[PDB]
Amino acid sequence: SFPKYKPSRLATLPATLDPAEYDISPETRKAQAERLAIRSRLKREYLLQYNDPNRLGVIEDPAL
Amino acid sequence: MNPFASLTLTTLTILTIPIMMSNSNIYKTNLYPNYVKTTVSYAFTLSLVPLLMFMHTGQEMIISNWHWMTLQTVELSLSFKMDYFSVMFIPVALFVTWSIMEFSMWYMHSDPFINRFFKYLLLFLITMMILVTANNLFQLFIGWEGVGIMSFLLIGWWHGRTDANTAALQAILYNRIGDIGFVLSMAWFLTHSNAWDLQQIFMLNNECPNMPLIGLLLAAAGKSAQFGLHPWLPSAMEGPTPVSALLHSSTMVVAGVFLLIRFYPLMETNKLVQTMTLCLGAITTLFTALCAITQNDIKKIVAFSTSSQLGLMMVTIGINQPHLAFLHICMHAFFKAMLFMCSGSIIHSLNDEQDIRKMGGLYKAMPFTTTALIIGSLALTGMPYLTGFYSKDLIIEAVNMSYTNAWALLMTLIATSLTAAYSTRIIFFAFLGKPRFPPLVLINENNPLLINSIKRLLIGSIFAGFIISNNIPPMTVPNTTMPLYMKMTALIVTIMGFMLALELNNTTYYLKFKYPSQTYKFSNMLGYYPSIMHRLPTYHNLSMSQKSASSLLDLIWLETILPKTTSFIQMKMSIMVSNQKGLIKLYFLSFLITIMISMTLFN
Amino acid sequence: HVTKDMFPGPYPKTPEERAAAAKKYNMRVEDY
Amino acid sequence: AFSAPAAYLTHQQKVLRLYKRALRHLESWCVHRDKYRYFACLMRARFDEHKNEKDMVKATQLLRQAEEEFWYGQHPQPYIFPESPGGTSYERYECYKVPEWCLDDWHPSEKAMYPDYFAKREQWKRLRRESWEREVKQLQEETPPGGPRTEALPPARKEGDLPPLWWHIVTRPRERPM
Amino acid sequence: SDAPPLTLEAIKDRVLYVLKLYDKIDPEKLSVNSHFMKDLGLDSLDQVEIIMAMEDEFGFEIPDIDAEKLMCPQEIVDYIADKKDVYE
Amino acid sequence: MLKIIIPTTMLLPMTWMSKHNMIWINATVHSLLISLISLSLLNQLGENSLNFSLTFFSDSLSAPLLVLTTWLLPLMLMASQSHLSKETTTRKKLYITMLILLQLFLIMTFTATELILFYILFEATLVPTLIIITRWGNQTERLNAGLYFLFYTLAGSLPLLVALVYIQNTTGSLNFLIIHYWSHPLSNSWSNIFMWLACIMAFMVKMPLYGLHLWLPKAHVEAPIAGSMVLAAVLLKLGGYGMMRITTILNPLTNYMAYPFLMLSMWGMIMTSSICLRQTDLKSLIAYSSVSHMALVIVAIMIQTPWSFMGATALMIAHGLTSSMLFCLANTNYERVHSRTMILARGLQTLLPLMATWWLVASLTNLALPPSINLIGELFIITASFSWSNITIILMGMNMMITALYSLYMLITTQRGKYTHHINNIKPSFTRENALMALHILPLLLLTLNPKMILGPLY
Amino acid sequence: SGYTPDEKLRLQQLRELRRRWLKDQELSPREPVLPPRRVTYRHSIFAVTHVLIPVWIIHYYLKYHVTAKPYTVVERKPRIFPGDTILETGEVIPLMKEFPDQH
Ligand SMILES: CCCCCCCCCCCCCCCCCC(=O)OC[C@H](COP(=O)([O-])OCC(O)COP(=O)([O-])OC[C@@H](COC(=O)CCCCCCCCCCCCCCCCC)OC(=O)CCCCCCCCCCCCCCCCC)OC(=O)CCCCCCCCCCCCCCCCC
Ligand SMILES: CCCCCCCCCCCCCCCCC[C@@H](O)O[C@H](CO[C@H](O)CCCCCCCCCCCCCCC)COP(=O)(O)OCC[N+](C)(C)C
Ligand SMILES: CCCCCCCCCCCCCCCCC[C@@H](O)O[C@H](CO[C@H](O)CCCCCCCCCCCCCCC)COP(=O)(O)OCC[N+](C)(C)C
Ligand SMILES: CCCCCCCC/C=C\CCCCCCCC(=O)O[C@H](COC(=O)CCCCCCC/C=C/CCCCCCCC)COP(=O)(O)OCCN
Ligand SMILES: CCCCCCCCCCCC(=O)SCCNC(=O)CCNC(=O)[C@H](O)C(C)(C)COP(=O)(O)O
Repeated sequence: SFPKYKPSRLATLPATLDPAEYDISPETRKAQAERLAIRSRLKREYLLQYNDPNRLGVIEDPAL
Repeated sequence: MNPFASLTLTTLTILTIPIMMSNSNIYKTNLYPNYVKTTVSYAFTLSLVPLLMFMHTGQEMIISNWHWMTLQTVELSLSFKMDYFSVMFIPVALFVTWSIMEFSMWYMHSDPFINRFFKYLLLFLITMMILVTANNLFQLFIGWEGVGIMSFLLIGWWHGRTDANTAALQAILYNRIGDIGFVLSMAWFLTHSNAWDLQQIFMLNNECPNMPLIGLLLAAAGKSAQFGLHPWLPSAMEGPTPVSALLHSSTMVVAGVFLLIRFYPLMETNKLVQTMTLCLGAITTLFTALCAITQNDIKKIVAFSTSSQLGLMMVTIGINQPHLAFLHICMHAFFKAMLFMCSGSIIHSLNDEQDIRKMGGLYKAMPFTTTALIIGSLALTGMPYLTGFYSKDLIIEAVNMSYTNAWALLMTLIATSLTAAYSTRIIFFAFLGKPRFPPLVLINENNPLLINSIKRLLIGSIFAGFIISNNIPPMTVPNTTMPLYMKMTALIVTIMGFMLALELNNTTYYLKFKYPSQTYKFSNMLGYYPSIMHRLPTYHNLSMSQKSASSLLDLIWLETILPKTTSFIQMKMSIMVSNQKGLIKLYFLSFLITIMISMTLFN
Repeated sequence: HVTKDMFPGPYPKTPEERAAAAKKYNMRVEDY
Repeated sequence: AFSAPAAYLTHQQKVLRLYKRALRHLESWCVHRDKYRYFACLMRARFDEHKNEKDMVKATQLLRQAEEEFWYGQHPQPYIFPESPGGTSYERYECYKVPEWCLDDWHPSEKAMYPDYFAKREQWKRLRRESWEREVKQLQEETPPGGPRTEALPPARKEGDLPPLWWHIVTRPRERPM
Repeated sequence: SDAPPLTLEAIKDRVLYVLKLYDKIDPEKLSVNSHFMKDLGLDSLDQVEIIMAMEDEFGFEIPDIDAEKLMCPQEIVDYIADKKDVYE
Repeated sequence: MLKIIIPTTMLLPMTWMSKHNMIWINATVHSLLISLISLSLLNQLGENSLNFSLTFFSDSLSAPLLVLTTWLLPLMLMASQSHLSKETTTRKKLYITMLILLQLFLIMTFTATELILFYILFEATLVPTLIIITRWGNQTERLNAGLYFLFYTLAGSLPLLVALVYIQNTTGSLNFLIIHYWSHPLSNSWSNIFMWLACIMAFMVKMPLYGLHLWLPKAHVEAPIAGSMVLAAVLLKLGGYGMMRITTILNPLTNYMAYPFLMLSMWGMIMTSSICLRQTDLKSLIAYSSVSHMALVIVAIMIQTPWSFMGATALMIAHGLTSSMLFCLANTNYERVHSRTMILARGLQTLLPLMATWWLVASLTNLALPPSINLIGELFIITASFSWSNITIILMGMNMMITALYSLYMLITTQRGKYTHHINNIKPSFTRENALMALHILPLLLLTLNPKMILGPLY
Repeated sequence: SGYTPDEKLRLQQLRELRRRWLKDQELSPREPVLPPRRVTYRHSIFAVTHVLIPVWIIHYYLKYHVTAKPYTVVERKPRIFPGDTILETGEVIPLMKEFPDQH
């Protein structure tokens, strides 16, 4: 037994000590797949807009 | 006639010529660093003469050459004070800067912007000279802000590194917290004594009240990195090693102690401020020594050593011995600059490695570096008849025999023991064990620049303490008779610290492993002070800056009160008035009503 | 070059509105 | 940094990462080499005793108290390599990395010096100009409908083809540009 | 700095030097193209130990996502060269 | 004075009959020439004033503001030369005409020996500014900003007209000399309280005071560059100049009528300094900094001590120059970036070193670094407020620390760090922008040598 | 685990291109071209244009301008002990009263 790490607002819980990713269900895997999918879609769009030799400006960011 | 004034102004003037030449052609070549180094050396050898004349006669002088502006009954002029403190601190600072520049000519050979680095170093030196020689509070403030700005510019030398910018902003923040008290003192002095000049301030204040002295103490605490505002000095190591060796080791960080020394005629007249500064010095020296005990980055250890020495001279100020504090400033400059130069040599030789876990056997691999570091550590710990002895031994003796707080006594004794302990830690972990660096051995010190720069400070840290101690007139009452057990307390406590640290460090060879205790975690994490104080206040303040000040008040309620309410009311009234169906039946009914109202009301 | 729909909108009680907003901010509906 | 990540980490990857972190922090605790080797072998022994466990519920039950024990004895000041994201020289040279496209804004007098370099630069620019037109079509025809599922890019398949989106990976400034 | 410009052959020599001192594998059998899991029968933990050994020896640390997929000395050499921008 | 007013008027026919490709050259040259002529006014005497005629007089308070006003116009032309490249000749000539009219109105305002003429020109300065903001503005919010700027000013300044005509009816003259010589105490009555409020609110709204500053961020953000500099440099000083001119008849009522405004300013300086820390925009950050500095000036004027007035004048001039420089730098960044967001472009010091130097110098001057006149005015006001009450030092020190924090935050976010990867149109800085920054900064470091020229009549 | 064949091929091609680009960064002997155009001794001249001239200028400024105004340069009066002689007057300060001297 070891003393427990109690998280706070300015010291969050570490990912390793977090219990959400140890109780794994197929829907959690599906959710991670969708997250990676949308992230990769955004990354592909940015990279397509980024390596274009014809572009001579600033890539407008809708998020910003 | 009387070359004192001429030479004491000429040194500060000749320090400025390369700044003027920075727009010339020599700035674009590789001759600039050597040019700046030679200029600094010439300035030092020229300023050495007023020191001799002061030693021979006791010359003191103030020069008020340029009259800046007159505000009714107040006169502000460019006044330089050339008393004992200034005439003694000019050569020490110039000597240390010369050695540091010669060292930097080797340490920073690969930096493309080396010329800019040397120009920044010279600008800092000029500003510190202005601060030291200042005679009125405005010029002192000019130097006070200039050194801080130069420290900000030199800490964040590498713009890409985020930690460098963070450390620079942190240093500026703490220095502004100190400047609050500095400005308080300036305003009080002008509004009560009707002068920012030191002479009138000294004369008109026979019994100085608490407010200006508390302001001065706050400024000194801010710039000398005392316990309340300490972390900026250890965090300021993100800059290049020469910067931390010159600025944040021996010259810039002694500005607060020098300010307290300059106002010593007012310090003696007050008893509460002396107690407060003694307590501050004691707590800060103990805290930084305790933190340095278990540190693992070499530059961090030496920075905490610098903070401990700063606290020790604050304690010296507390027991009303300002001249002893000035002497300790002079000695600490030498040997702490030595230690940082040796640390930089090790870091460069080990391919930019700073953790002492990866330094092994360097006693034989780097003989000159280890001998210089050993001499510097022995001087720092207070070995008799060395540079650090002539200051620290007298500090401890005077502290032991004064009607002072007892807790400060105990804290100072434990602090010097811990000083010996962490010096032992540095030596043992960086020069004794088996090598632990990567296999590609690149050890090399055979460069004349590094060797000469180290050896000059070596001769200094060996003989300058004796020379200065025996070559100045007495200014303090000697402690001739003392108990033998109390006469040796410094040596006994230093030897006890040596033995305890060595015995505890030798136990790391044993093949046993144990999780750390709470005390080790407290000491390694810097008392948890940098964590909490850099997450609880800041966040909250920033939170308010977006919640209350910006959105809720400015963008919501201030808009709702004056403009939005007016807009809504006028819109409603316009809708009410203009909504007429166009029927003349209602129009003429209203006409009849108003005719009746005017007939019966206005008569 | 940004349409009106892309811009931030008032909090929506309805699930359909919530879904539209989650898609706008480029994140999963149940992650919003 | 080079390899694209997966949507999740398998149990094997978690175990390997925990092993690496534990060994690193043990080395940080045990300064000397012989002590480090002894205790690293002891840790490997205590690490492989549950290597052959079959059920996943108990294995996931483990590697939790292991993480708690690691967090309790993690040496709050670990050793970090100077170029690591926590090192003393992490982003030291990031202020010297000037982008390649800046060279397009140089004055002709400045371009008079280094003529061969700029000739090779024009050759590289032409190569990129053709390769981009080929790559956009290759990536369009290779991606599955509905958008990519992982951020892994395919190599070049034809003879004269070049890998898609290569210009800004090939033309990185340097590790130490100055 | 005075750091010599380490080259590809130097990197390969250092890699083989580190590997040949790993007594779990015989120096004679190993080659620059030899595998780890199959050609030498090494455990996953063993491969992690080799990666950490090269980490310590070369002075720079490899991210886990890139370290867990290095299985031959040749690709380790290639990864180090790509990290350190080696021409030849 | 007519040797100054007449050439400014002749600038209009000079501009309108110039060739299509030479308007900027002529306007800049003759504006600079006019500034040289205005330099003669600076030699004030310790006695009353330079009473030129029955209509215009010059003091040592009006001289620095007049010189700054005449000096600003060439800088405005050089700043506007950039974004007006694709504009027709008639519209460019109209823009220069608006700038010239603004300068002429300000010049006639600052002397204005009679208070009604001062008020007439003080409101006349509002039309060209509104036209500039609402016509040559980029964003779609320029219309709302123009409406706010018009109405906030006019609502405050309308009771001032009634107060002035009432004073003329009772006192019998509004000439400032007669007003100063024949001044009599104001009794403590409700009517006198409302006269005080009417005479003060018109200038406090324009300064602006905290709580009535909502128009300033909008007007500064949506305006073009020249409108931004003329708002931050000269148009904010109209309120303070009027207040220091008109507080001569409000004694001794002010002794207790200054409490609400003193508290509002001494708390709003802290509030706006804190607001500057959490800002996603550059021009908004600079506008809030201007609000903080003007709140400090309000405190100084309301204290009503000689050191307060000297510090107020010094801070007025210094803040004008510094804010104009900061707006110039922000505009140069926005022209290349086309976004106007602080964190969108980063690490520009690696790409534009000299502009990084200009940024550093402007931030240091804004940071109130000694011995610049910024700190001279700051420190004078601090000492005067300390004499007023020993507890003000807490608020002033907090303001100083927050000012340093947000200034260095502005410098670090835009200059230090790693450059943004997806921006490849950061062309090398032109000679025009470097010359603009140099002409902004050199007068500050030159005035730090002769502070008595900007310390006002109570020197 | 390990590299997929597509990953191996892509990394190989990227490495080839990167090495080509890096090799292209080298400078030839004539690559740097500069167009030329013009319009004890070292220390001896250095001490003259950097030390002597500032001394001359500052000494002139202090002697004939700063000291012209009153009270600009004020020197602490030298310490006077028993037994010294004053240059201006010539008088001799009386000695001490012969305190008892043992050890
Ligand atoms: C008139 C008579 C004169 C004679 C006087 C007496 C003569 C000598 C007597 C000896 C006295 C102590 C000497 C041993 C020092 C301790 C060394 C030790 O055992 O460390 C191992 C041990 C844990 O080490 P570890 O975790 O196994 O290390 C992991 C590896 O070794 C990792 O190792 P590493 O390689 O990473 O680094 C190792 C490093 C790391 O070591 C550490 O962890 C640092 C912690 C030790 C510093 C403590 C020394 C002084 C403490 C001052 C405290 C000031 C007041 C603070 C109040 C806090 C209140 C909460 O240690 C060192 O390098 C050397 C340690 C320093 C020894 C040299 C200087 C000590 C001598 C000076 C002290 C006394 C002589 C005064 C002379 C003047 C005459 C009066 O330390 C302790 O157990 C702590 C012992 C003392 C702590 C006292 C605080 C307890 C507070 C509890 C709560 C109380 C109630 C509060 C209520 C508040 C209500 C508001
Ligand atoms: C070695 C010398 C060093 C110092 C040099 C100082 C030079 C100063 C030059 C700058 C002067 C600033 C302008 C001053 C204008 C204010 C004074 C002006 O209004 O006076 C007018 C007179 O102004 C002059 O006549 C004309 C001066 C204008 C030109 C100044 C010199 C520089 C001009 C540069 C213009 C461009 C040069 C060419 C470029 C291609 C009217 O005087 P008036 O009210 O009747 O006087 C009554 C009293 N009296 C009877 C005793 C005379
Ligand atoms: C919102 C952003 C800022 C806008 C501007 C803010 C500044 C406006 C505030 C006005 C300043 C003070 C107004 C009155 C000051 C006189 C002192 C008086 O208030 O105190 C007591 C007065 O008692 C009561 O206050 C009577 C007045 C109560 C009614 C006034 C409204 C109070 C709340 C309204 C706040 C709304 C402000 C914003 C309006 C849009 C003292 O009683 P007494 O000694 O016998 O009378 C003194 C006057 N004598 C001597 C001439 C006779
Ligand atoms: C950004 C928006 C700011 C809005 C500012 C509006 C408020 C300005 C202050 C009040 C303005 C009206 C004052 C009247 C002008 C002064 C004239 C004067 O002084 O004459 C007085 C007359 O005094 C008055 O008539 C005042 C009546 C006020 C009526 C209008 C009320 C407007 C709102 C009042 C509260 C506002 C105060 C705080 C405003 C804060 C800003 C929102 C003397 O009367 P006699 O006839 O000579 O008597 C002598 C014989 N015993
Ligand atoms: C100072 C800090 C101290 C920290 C102490 C940390 C705690 C130490 C004790 C840890 C306890 C455990 O082992 S937790 C045990 C976790 N569960 C398992 O290991 C089950 C099956 N393991 C696998 O399959 C792996 O892949 C494996 C076979 C290991 C490798 O495979 P490779 O063939 O691909 O190398």
